[PDB]
Amino acid sequence: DQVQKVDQYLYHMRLSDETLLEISKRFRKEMEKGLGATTHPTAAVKMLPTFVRSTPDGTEHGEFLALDLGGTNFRVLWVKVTDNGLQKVEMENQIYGTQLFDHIAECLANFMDKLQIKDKKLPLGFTFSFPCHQTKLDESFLVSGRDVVALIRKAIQIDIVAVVNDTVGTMMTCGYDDHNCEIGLIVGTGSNACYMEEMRHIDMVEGDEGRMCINMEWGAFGDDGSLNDIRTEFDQEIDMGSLNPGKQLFEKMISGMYMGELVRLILVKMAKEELLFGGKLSPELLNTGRFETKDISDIEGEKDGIRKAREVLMRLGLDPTQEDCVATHRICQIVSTRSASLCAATLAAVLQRIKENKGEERLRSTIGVDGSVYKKHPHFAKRLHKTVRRLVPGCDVRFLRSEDGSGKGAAMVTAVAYRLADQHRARQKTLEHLQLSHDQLLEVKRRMKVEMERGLSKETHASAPVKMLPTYVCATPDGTEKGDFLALDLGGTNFRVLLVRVRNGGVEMHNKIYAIPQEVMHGTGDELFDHIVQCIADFLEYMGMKGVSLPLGFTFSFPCQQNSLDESILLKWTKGFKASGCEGEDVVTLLKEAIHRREEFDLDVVAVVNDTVGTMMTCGFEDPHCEVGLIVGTGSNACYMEEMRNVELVEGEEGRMCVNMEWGAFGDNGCLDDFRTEFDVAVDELSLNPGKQRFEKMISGMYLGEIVRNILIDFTKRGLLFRGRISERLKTRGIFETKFLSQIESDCLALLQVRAILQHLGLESTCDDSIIVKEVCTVVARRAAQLCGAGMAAVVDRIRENRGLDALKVTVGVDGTLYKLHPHFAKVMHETVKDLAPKCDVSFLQSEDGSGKGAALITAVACRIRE
Ligand SMILES: O=C(/C=C/c1ccc(Cl)c(Cl)c1)N[C@@H]1[C@@H](O)[C@H](O)[C@@H](CO)O[C@@H]1O
Ligand SMILES: O=C(/C=C/c1ccc(Cl)c(Cl)c1)N[C@@H]1[C@@H](O)[C@H](O)[C@@H](CO)O[C@@H]1O
Ligand SMILES: O=P(O)(O)OC[C@H]1O[C@@H](O)[C@H](O)[C@@H](O)[C@@H]1O
Repeated sequence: DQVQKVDQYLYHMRLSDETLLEISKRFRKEMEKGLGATTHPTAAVKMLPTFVRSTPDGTEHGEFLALDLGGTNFRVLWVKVTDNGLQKVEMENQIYGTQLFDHIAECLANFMDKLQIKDKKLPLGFTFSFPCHQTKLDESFLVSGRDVVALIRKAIQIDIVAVVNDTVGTMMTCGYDDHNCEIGLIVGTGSNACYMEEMRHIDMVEGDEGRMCINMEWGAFGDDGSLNDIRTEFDQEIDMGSLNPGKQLFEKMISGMYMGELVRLILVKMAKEELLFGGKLSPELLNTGRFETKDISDIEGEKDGIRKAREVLMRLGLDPTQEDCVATHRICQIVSTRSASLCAATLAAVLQRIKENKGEERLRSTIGVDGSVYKKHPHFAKRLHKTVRRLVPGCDVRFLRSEDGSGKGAAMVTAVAYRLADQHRARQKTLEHLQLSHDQLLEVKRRMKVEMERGLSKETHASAPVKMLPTYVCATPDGTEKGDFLALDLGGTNFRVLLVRVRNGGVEMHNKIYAIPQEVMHGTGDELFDHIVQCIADFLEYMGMKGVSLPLGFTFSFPCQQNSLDESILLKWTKGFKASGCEGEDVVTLLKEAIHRREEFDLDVVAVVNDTVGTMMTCGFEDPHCEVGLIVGTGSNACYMEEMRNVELVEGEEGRMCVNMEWGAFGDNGCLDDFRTEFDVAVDELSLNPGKQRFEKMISGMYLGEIVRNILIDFTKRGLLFRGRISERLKTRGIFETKFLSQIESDCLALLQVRAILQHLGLESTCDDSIIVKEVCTVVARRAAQLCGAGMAAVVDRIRENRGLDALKVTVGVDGTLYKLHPHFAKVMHETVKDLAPKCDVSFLQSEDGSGKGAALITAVACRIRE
C-alpha cells in the first residue's frame, strides 16, 4: 500500500520493456557512430580500439607480470599458467617527472621477494585507470602526459608489454575460464563494457579480416542529450553537483558511486513534501553522500531488511514510521532496478550486434562481469540477467564473474599477446624459406640460361635436364592459306576435336569436348586411340562432314621425342594416362592405325605439337610479335623461336625453329636444391615420378595445393594452427586442390569462403585460422609466379641476345587454368619479368581458342609449303 504510492511517485524511474528496447536501439546508433570514421570525433560513445585481437586459447602458458593502476589498491599481481586441465593460475600479489615512475617502481626486486625473479626478463601486463588514446597494444598518452608505455621503460636501469582497459581484462580472464566469452562488463564504482567486433566494422583501424575488442566507454552514453527524455530531476542534480558536470551521464544513473546519492536526494524531496518522516528532516540527511550505495544493498539483502532500513535511517537521525522504513526500502529497489534494467538495454544492443556479426539463429555468448554493484548487491544480477533474456528472446546467454578483474585480466592479455607473437615468429620462420629475394630470382634466371644452353648443345643434350627439343615448327602463317583442317587437343583437362575453316581476305572455328573414361585412359593403347577416333567420327558427323578427306594437326602434350613434324615418340604417359603399348611408340602411327581399323575416313596426319607450341601459334595469328608460349596449368612448360645455328640437334644454320623446352624438368640435376624447402622435397619424394619435374612441382598443377597442405599439417602439428587439432581429410594426399588457392586468395572481409573450404576438410577453424591459411596460399602462389617469371625472363632475354638487340618487344602466348583463374599470379609473373629482364618489353596474351587452333594453323602452314 505504501509501495504503490512510491511506485506512482517514482513513476518515471520504473522503465517499461518498450522504453528499454527504445534505449537499446538508441545505443546501437551510438555504437555505429563511434565506429564510423566521419562520426567518431563527434560520437558520444567512443568505441575505442583495444588492439586485443584474440580471446584466450586455452593453451597459454608462462610466467607473466602485471599491475593494477586503478588507484584504489595500486596492486601488482603475478600469475603462471599451464595448458593442462585444471585452469587455476597461480596468483600472488601485495598492494601498495623522472622521479615519478621510479617511486614504487623499485618493486621489481621488491615483488621478487617471492620468486626473486629480477634475473628473469619477463612480459608485463599493464592496466591504467585514467583515460588515454592508444595506437597499439603498447602505446598511449594520458589526457588527465606524453607517452607512458614507452616512458615506464626508460625508467629501466626487462619487459614485453601491452596496456588494457579494466573491462577488457575482465573479458579476458572469463575467456580463459570459458572460451565463449566475447563481452566484458563492469558495474562498480564506474560502469563500462567491451566486446569483440569485426575488423570490417572498425574504420579507425586498417584491417578487414579479423576481430578486435572494442572498449565502448559507454559511461558517456547520453552526454549529447540522447537520454534526456528518460533522465530525471534527481539525475540533473547529481550531475550538477559532480566533479565532472556534463560528462558520463549514463554512468551517473547506473554506477555505484551515485546510487546512494540518488536515493538520498529522493528522500529529501519527499520529506520536504510531507510524504515521509512527517516533514522532519535531520541535518545529516542533507549532507552529501551520507546515504551510500553500501546501504542500498543492506536494505534489500536480508530477511527483514525493513529493519536495516530503520537502522540506517536513524544513523542519519530521523523518526521513521514503519511506513517510512517500507518507503526507503522500495525507493532502494526502484533505484537499483532502474540501474540493472539500464545495463540490460545497452547489453541487449551489444548482444544483437554479435548475433548479427555471427550468423547464428540463436546467439550462444558468455559475458564476463565484475564490479561492486554486480557482485555485492543482493538482487542486481538476478534483474540484469532476467531483463536481458527478455529483451533478446533469441538469446542463450550465460554470465561469469572474475575475481581478478584489472589485476589478472592484465596478465591474461599478456599471455594471449605473448602466445600470438610467439606462434607468429614460428610460422614466419617457416614461410621465409618460400620468400625469394630479387637477387635470388636473378640467380634462378641465370641458372635457367645455362640449362637452356646445355640442352641446345648436342654435346651435352643427353645429360641436360631441360631438353630444348626441336619442334620442326619453322614457318609463320603467310597470307593465303585455304581449306578445312582438323585438329586434336589431348592431354589437357578437356580432350576436344576441332575444325578450323580458314579463308583469306578469316578463321572459322568449331569444336566439341569429349570425355575419356578413366577406364580408357588406364586401358590398352588400342582402346585409347579407338576411342579418340570414335570421337573424331562423332564429330565429323556432328559437322555433317561424314567421310570427307581432311588434313589433321594434333596437339599432344606429353614428353615426346620428335624426329620430324609428323613423327614423335611418347617417352612417358603423364597426367591421367597410363595406357599400355604406347610409351616408346610413334604417336602418329598409333593414331593412323586406329583410323584404318575404323575403315571410314581418310585423314592425313601432318603435325604433332606440344601444347606450348600450339598456344604460341594460336596467339601469333592475332599478334605477329608472339615468339613464345607458356602453359601454367596441370603442368608447366614453355617454348620460344630459337636460331637454327643454336639448335645443334638439327643440321643447318638458317632461320628459326621453335623449341619445346620441357622446362618443368629444370632442377632435375640439382640446380634448384638450395631454393627448395622441406615441403618441396616431401612433395617430390611422395610423387609419382620422384626426382622428375622438380620446377613444375614448385610452380604449378596439383603440386601447389600439396605444398599448402604440407605446410598446414606442419603448422598444426606444432600447435601453430587449428589449435593443434588435425582433420582426417587434411591427412589425405591430394585433398587440397590447387583451385582452393585461388578461392582462398580471392576472398576478403568475413573470409567465409575460406572457412567453407576448411569445413570441407573437416577442420575446426576460427576466423584467425582463415587469415593464417590465406597467408600460406599467398606465399606459395607468389613463389610460384616469381619462379615462373624468372624462367620466362631467361627465355625472353635469350631471344634478345641471340638477335644482337638492345631492346626486344615480345608477346608470350599463355594458357592453363592456374594462370587465368588465379587472382594474382598473372600479375606477379608479369612484374617479375619486367623486373628481371629490364631490356625486354613483354606482353602476354591469353589464347581463348585453345592450343588446338594452333595445331590446325601449323598444319595449314605445312601444306602451303609443299603446295
Ligand atoms: O573514467 C572513465 C571516463 C573518463 C573520461 C574520459 C574522457 C573525458 Cl572527456 C572525461 Cl570528462 C572523462 N571511464 C571509466 C571506464 O574506462 C571504466 O571501464 C569504467 C569501470 O572502471 O569506469 C568508467 O566508466
Ligand atoms: O608431363 C610432362 C613430362 C613429364 C615427365 C617427363 C620425363 C620423365 Cl622421365 C618423367 Cl618421369 C615425367 N611434360 C608436360 C609438357 O609436355 C606439357 O607441355 C606441360 C603443360 O601441359 O605439362 C607437362 O610439363
Ligand atoms: O593444363 P590445363 O589447366 O588443362 O590447361 C592447358 C590446356 O589449356 C587448354 O585451354 C588448351 O587448349 C590446351 O592446349 C592446353 O593443354
